[PDB]
Amino acid sequence: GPSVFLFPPKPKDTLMISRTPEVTCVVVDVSHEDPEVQFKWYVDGVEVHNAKTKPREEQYNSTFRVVSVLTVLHQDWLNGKEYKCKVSNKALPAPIEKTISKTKGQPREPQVYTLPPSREEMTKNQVSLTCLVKGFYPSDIAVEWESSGQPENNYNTTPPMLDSDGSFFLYSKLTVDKSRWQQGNIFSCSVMHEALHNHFTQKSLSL
Amino acid sequence: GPSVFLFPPKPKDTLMISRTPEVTCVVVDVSHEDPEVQFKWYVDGVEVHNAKTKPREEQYNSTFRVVSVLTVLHQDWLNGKEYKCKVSNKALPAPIEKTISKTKGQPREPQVYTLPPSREEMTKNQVSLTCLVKGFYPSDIAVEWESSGQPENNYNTTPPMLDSDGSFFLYSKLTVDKSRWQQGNIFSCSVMHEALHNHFTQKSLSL
Ligand SMILES: *[C@@H]1O[C@H](CO[C@@H]2O[C@@H](C)[C@@H](O)[C@@H](O)[C@@H]2O)[C@@H](O[C@@H]2O[C@H](CO)[C@@H](O[C@@H]3O[C@H](CO[C@H]4O[C@H](CO)[C@@H](O)[C@H](O)[C@@H]4O[C@@H]4O[C@H](CO)[C@@H](O)[C@H](O)[C@H]4NC(C)=O)[C@@H](O)[C@H](O[C@H]4O[C@H](CO)[C@@H](O)[C@H](O)[C@@H]4O[C@@H]4O[C@H](CO)[C@@H](O)[C@H](O)[C@H]4NC(C)=O)[C@@H]3O)[C@H](O)[C@H]2NC(C)=O)[C@H](O)[C@H]1NC(C)=O
Ligand SMILES: *[C@@H]1O[C@H](CO[C@@H]2O[C@@H](C)[C@@H](O)[C@@H](O)[C@@H]2O)[C@@H](O[C@@H]2O[C@H](CO)[C@@H](O[C@@H]3O[C@H](CO[C@H]4O[C@H](CO)[C@@H](O)[C@H](O)[C@@H]4O[C@@H]4O[C@H](CO)[C@@H](O)[C@H](O)[C@H]4NC(C)=O)[C@@H](O)[C@H](O[C@H]4O[C@H](CO)[C@@H](O)[C@H](O)[C@@H]4O[C@@H]4O[C@H](CO)[C@@H](O)[C@H](O)[C@H]4NC(C)=O)[C@@H]3O)[C@H](O)[C@H]2NC(C)=O)[C@H](O)[C@H]1NC(C)=O
Repeated sequence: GPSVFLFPPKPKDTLMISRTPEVTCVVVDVSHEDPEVQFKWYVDGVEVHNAKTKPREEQYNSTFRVVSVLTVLHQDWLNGKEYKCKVSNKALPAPIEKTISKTKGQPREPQVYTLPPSREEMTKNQVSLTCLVKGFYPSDIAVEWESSGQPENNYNTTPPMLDSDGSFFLYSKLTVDKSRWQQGNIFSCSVMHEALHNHFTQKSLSL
Repeated sequence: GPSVFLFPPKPKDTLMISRTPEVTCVVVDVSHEDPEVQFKWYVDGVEVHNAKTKPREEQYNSTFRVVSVLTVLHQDWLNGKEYKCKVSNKALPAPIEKTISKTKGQPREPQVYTLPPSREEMTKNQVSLTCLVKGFYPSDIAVEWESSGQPENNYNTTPPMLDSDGSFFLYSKLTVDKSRWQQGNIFSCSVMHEALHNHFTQKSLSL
């Protein structure tokens, strides 16, 4: 039979009133022998009906795929409400069911530290600048880099990972050409997360 | 139905002969009535016979997991020989087969740098020493922390991260306490990797 996938809102959508956070329920591998798919949404037990269900799109398997999308309220998601996608189809013996939410626990405030490049990286052409983010819970974050109010292109950010305390941490490595660091250009690590004041902090690094 | 995964040896294991690099074939969702499970292992198309089907256990899934591990040689796995776990079963339609190998690509030597604690981490009790390993390929790697010969225990390690130049990087956060740093203890990041001379180097860090 068919398979269901329940996708959450990207982190930054739930921290800015500017954005629109949503949950996407996706049914894949729907057949022509009955491609009637029915969506029932529930938040925290009680069913909602404010979901927008796109029409079936057949794929190149020769299989149908249906996407229902439910907008959330930022406070709802951050107050840890559970969202149930329920999928009905006359093939399936029993309706498939999915619950989703942010990961249960107590919010823990991240601590950001910026580390200048190691002295030995001076002998190369492009030095690495480091942003360490520690002690945050849950793990959905957002990290990136700006220099003079404008984003920096060349940085990779490692995923979050469970520390010994049960909270998370990460690093992001921004690679700049040796000159821009030498001159004293100020660089800037910004992070977004529920347990920050106004969901935003930023620390800067410069020679 | 019987689903098959096949996991490669541990990085540390292939770079030091003291250890036993092993390829571990794992079958899942094996149901009581047909659990004979064959295994046959092949190397570069041929076949050798130094396998060892270990014992089993049981999850809350009404099913068990047979697990067979094969001993490998350190100069064959690192030379990119393909490894094949045929898993014959009558519960299965047919012989589900699988094949793994070391990732191909000219190995590249890792860059190892040691990041001392940011000034503003000094407010709080514990301090976090950073180690940055970057520019390595393939992604298999092992990092460890030690002080004056004995291994440190309070560290964590990011997974390899694919950068931009097709190299990988990673970080390591060894948490050392207040005064061990501040007194003058030397801490050391040790990296083991395919392309390192003697598959191992080390980098120090004192205040
Ligand atoms: C026939 O084809 C169809 C259609 O596919 C398309 O058309 C064909 C013709 C080909 O061209 C295809 O190449 C083409 O893609 C196939 O349909 C596919 O079906 C598979 C399932 O067999 C689905 O795989 C799952 O993928 C999800 C993640 O999917 C995201 O990322 C994809 C690429 O990165 C992207 O293509 C998807 O659209 C989707 O993208 C996200 O979409 C949301 C909603 O809009 C959006 O908000 C996101 O921003 C967006 N993200 C990105 C990056 O784009 C993955 O989660 C699944 O893995 C889980 O399940 C596995 C077991 O099923 C398990 O082994 C994994 O380890 C993992 O397990 C999960 O683990 C997590 C924690 O890690 C846990 O929380 C979960 O509980 C656990 N899961 C379970 C079930 O327990 C899975 O890999 C494809 O999405 C789907 N393709 C598309 C395009 O949707 C079909 O299979 C083909 N059939 C045959 C027989 O050939
Ligand atoms: C009944 O229970 C068992 C046991 O599960 C455990 O207990 C149950 C009861 C629950 O409590 C679970 O929460 C718990 O996990 C169930 O068995 C599980 O089955 C699922 C899928 O059905 C497996 O997911 C796969 O995961 C592997 C990686 O698994 C490692 O990590 C797991 C956790 O992260 C860990 O639990 C495993 O033990 C395993 O650990 C490894 O063990 C070996 C042993 O020697 C060791 O050497 C390793 O070092 C060690 N590693 C770690 C990190 O621990 C993953 O490989 C699979 O993903 C591939 O395949 C998917 C499709 O099957 C696909 O979605 C993925 O994207 C990915 O696809 C591959 O991608 C590559 C490149 O990306 C591509 O080239 C391939 O073509 C592609 N292959 C495809 C598409 O097929 C997969 O996600 C669980 O691991 C497994 N758990 C255990 C413990 O075995 C069982 O399913 C249950 N039955 C029912 C009916 O529910």
